[PDB]
Amino acid sequence: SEELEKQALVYAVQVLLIALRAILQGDEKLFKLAEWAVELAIKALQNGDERQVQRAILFMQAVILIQIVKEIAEEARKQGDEKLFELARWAIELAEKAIERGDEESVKRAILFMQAVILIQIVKKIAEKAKRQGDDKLFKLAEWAIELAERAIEEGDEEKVKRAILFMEAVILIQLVKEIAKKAKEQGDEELFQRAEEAIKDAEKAIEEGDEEKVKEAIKKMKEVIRIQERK
Amino acid sequence: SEELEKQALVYAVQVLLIALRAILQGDEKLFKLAEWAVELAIKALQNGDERQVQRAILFMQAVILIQIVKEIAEEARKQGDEKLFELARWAIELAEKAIERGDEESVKRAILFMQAVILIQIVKKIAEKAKRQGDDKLFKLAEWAIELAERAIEEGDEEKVKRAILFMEAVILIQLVKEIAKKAKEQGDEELFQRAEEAIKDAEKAIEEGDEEKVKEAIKKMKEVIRIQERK
Amino acid sequence: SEELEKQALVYAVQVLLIALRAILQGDEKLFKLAEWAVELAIKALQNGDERQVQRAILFMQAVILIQIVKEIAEEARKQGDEKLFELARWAIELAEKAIERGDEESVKRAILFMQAVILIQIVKKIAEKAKRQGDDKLFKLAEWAIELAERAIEEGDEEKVKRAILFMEAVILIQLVKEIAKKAKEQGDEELFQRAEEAIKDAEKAIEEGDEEKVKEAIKKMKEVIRIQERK
Repeated sequence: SEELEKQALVYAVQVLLIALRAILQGDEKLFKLAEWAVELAIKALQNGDERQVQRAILFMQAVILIQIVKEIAEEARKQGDEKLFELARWAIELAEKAIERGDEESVKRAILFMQAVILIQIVKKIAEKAKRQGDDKLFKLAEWAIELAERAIEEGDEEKVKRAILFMEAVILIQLVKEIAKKAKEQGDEELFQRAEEAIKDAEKAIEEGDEEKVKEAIKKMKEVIRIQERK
Repeated sequence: SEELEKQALVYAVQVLLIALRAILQGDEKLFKLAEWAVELAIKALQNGDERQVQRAILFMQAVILIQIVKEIAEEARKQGDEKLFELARWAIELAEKAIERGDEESVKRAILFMQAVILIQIVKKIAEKAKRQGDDKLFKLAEWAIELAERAIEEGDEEKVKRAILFMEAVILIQLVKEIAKKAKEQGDEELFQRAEEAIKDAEKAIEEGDEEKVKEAIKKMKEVIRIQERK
Repeated sequence: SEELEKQALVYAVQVLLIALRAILQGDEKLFKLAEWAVELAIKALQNGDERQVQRAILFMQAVILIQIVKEIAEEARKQGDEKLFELARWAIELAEKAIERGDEESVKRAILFMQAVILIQIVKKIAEKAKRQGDDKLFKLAEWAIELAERAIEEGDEEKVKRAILFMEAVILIQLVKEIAKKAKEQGDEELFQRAEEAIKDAEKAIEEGDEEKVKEAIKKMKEVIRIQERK
């Protein structure tokens, strides 16, 4: 499909902006990695080859993710999160190594680690906003999810980081569905408030059992409540 | 459509060259604006939305226009046109702010100002082309179009400035309709020398008439003289 | 959905990487050449013209080839090869001139010369490979191809150079078909062992330099041995 090559071109220009940032921040590793990924994308494009674009898109994704987690690591070092700094710094070095190595599935591994680190940055902000609002039950959930995802990165288990991304994702969506339930009380619309309340509890209780399976069901039923707010 | 996304990619690569020129011509404000517009374009493409890609194309147009008017402002600064320098500088700063603000309606305003300034640079050159050539009288008309577009910014009238672009555009059209008009000795440009003269005379009086109903018609009928030359 | 404009878009990003390198090595000549080619490509694409893209694709190829032959000249300065350095330096200068003007007839000329210079870098390595492992043929052949390709470039001859590349390529393909015959002893196969040996001599015996007709045939019969292994 003429769609895989369009992202190969779009991600190439996207990584090119990162290469300009590497030109103006003094970094040579980031510039060379960015050039490497964009060059691989071009070499994939020039033959009308489909598997080479999947590989080069994975490399461009890893370069963009390195750029994101590098600034997130700087943000964590600035804001006094020395542990999140080391976890991001670790995932950054592992991604850089995997790209220098050329191991396609190890980049997939490192890309997953960077996704969890970014999700930890998000759940931390949601947890701190939840404590700002005085909630100690979503706070317990969000804190239990970050403290379970970081422990998983401390071990480097690829299938335990995937499990922790599941919980973190549901905790992020509980925020949305809880705001929607709060606003579904203002119009008088109870067909949106019941649906949101059912998705909140069935996701919170899913994390209460901590079952890898019941969070997936909660995610789809949470999706069928966010879907309704996305209609209007 | 697909043609809109290829235009977004072409303008993206086009603005990136401008960002490359910013490193070697000394401007860093231009680099940030270029990075901003290209980032919005890339992420606009990555979601396939029709208004936001049109929006990012409008912003990339504004960044390119800033680059053009910046070279025009320096050229006016060099050639002792401090008045054209300040109007270009004003349209440049308003464009930068309109993008910095994110107000699309302010970007359209500033983009309109930048094109009008660019048209002022051109209509001045047709007057200078008259200095290169002999004298066809007129000349005050081109000056009347240049100095009325300049006055147009002093009021910022919404039902104006486009009118001044209209006059400047027709004065720019004097260039084409007369270049072909020169070729008419014994062969007499296919004998349709009258049609160029009919477009010349009925436009000369039209710009003096200050009309906005039929001067557009005169502009299109000058193009129907260019149309036949566009075949050969 | 046509495809040549996608080739122009890929080459644009490819030349942009070279333009990033020109920004950081102090070289502005390459930046101007890169800017010229990419701008010509961008403005050709934005109106859907096909002939202008064929031109711009030819020019972007010349800018990339300039980047390749410039680093080859840099490599030649280190290893003390004044002959390859000056031939590369000449092939670069004519391309730079041809791009600066926009002359299509000189770009084709300069691209061909850059093709021969790069092929001389390759045949040099194949000649040294034959000398290392005690070869009584290839050793003389590869050296004779180098000494005749340099002969054509030393003159700036557009016509006589269009002949030495044939031998250089055939000497390069003898390497491949000899590797295939050597591996056709290792695999246990019989359809790649007889015919690869059949293709080797048909190129080796084609030592007839005044042949100028069957060197293409030897290339095609080597293509009829190498290409089939490219399936699996």
